[PDB]
Amino acid sequence: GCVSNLMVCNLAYSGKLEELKESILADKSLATRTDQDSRTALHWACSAGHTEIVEFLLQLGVPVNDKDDAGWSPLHIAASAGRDEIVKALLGKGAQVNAVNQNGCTPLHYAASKNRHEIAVMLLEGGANPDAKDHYEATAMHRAAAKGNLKMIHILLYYKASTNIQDTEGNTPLHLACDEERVEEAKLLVSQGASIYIENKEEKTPLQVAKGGLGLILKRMVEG
Amino acid sequence: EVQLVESGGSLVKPGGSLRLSCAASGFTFSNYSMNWVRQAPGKGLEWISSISGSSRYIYYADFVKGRFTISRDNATNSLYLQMNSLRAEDTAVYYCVRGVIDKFDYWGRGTLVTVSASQSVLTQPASVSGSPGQSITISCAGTSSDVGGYNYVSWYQQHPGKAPKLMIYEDSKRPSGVSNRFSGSKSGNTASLTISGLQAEDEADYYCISYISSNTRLFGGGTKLAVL
Repeated sequence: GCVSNLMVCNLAYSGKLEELKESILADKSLATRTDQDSRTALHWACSAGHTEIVEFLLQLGVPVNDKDDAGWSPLHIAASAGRDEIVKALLGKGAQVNAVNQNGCTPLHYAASKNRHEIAVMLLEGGANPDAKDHYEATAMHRAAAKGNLKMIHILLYYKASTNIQDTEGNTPLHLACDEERVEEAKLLVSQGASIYIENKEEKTPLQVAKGGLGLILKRMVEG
Repeated sequence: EVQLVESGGSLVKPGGSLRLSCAASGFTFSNYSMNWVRQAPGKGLEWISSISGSSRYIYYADFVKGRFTISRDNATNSLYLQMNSLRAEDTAVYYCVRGVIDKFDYWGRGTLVTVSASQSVLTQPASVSGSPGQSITISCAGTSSDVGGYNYVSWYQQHPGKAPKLMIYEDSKRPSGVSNRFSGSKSGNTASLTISGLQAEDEADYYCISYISSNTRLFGGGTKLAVL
């Protein structure tokens, strides 16, 4: 359901291209009219993933980097919602890959946590900083690790994301993988540089927060 | 339609130095990681080098050791490979390949390099006798360093003189446009491709590739599938 108080934002959300075209034909300014959250038709089109509508808006020359009241840009919205083709179009029209919202998150953070593989590759090929830290000092790798997104970790590693960045609690992605008992993800991380010796702010290493026999599994890998 | 055309493949005396080129079209070249993969006669698919869209990230297989250098020009949609000091073990068909991680989705017809003048790390069966309509399985075996639960095996199909096709990647996932008669799985240090209801068009060569990291792609020696 769409919460926008604007008719035009609702048209964009429900994918009514023709009706939207008529509205905007009747009043050009509607293309960039902001609702109660400073979202325009573009934000809402990205959310619902209506590619043709985004394409139309873009060719009208609407701004593509304006943030809503929560700091979310169209790219943030498209990446989170998993809108492959829209992300591609946005990046093609100069969307800022490293834009942050009020939480300090880039579009990559959401791609990574939500397991948007194609979008992640797009963002990273587009120059996204893999080590970008949000206001919790967490990286995309933290998200991928916690959720147990193996493929996403491989992607991030190919683009040279660090495995040992500590968040605000002092946890590395390995701490998170171990706590959620994400076994294969934890092995991968270790096999590619993640330290089993780094302590969080409770002075625990990733082995000490590991559940099941995961601690010993990782200890073996490193220490035999 | 996506097209990759390799050129520059010739015969050259050992010690010589070649330069391969690839003309790309049918997609946004600049947005894609590109690769060079070579295949010696009878041998498997050996990944050589990859380069990111922006040229920021470049990787080489261990054997390269400075002898090869990949480059690209997004402006003119072309990929290059500078090969120095050509040994005889370099004799192969060199393919230009689009893809990242384990997903090598587009290959060119390849260009042949001949140097005029020790098995594969992963182990496949040489031959597989199939009977139309039945069901067969090709195995890909390695050590615990080669095939694991936290990395991927991919399967590639190849007909005589044709661009290799990606059948399976990520152990078990298959690209759109590929028949569901093809499936893959893995147990311990061994991956298995399976085909059900064999065709005669299914008769071909099959190769496995274990993706370990950005600079490590292990390969099997190939498996000839004969459809009776």
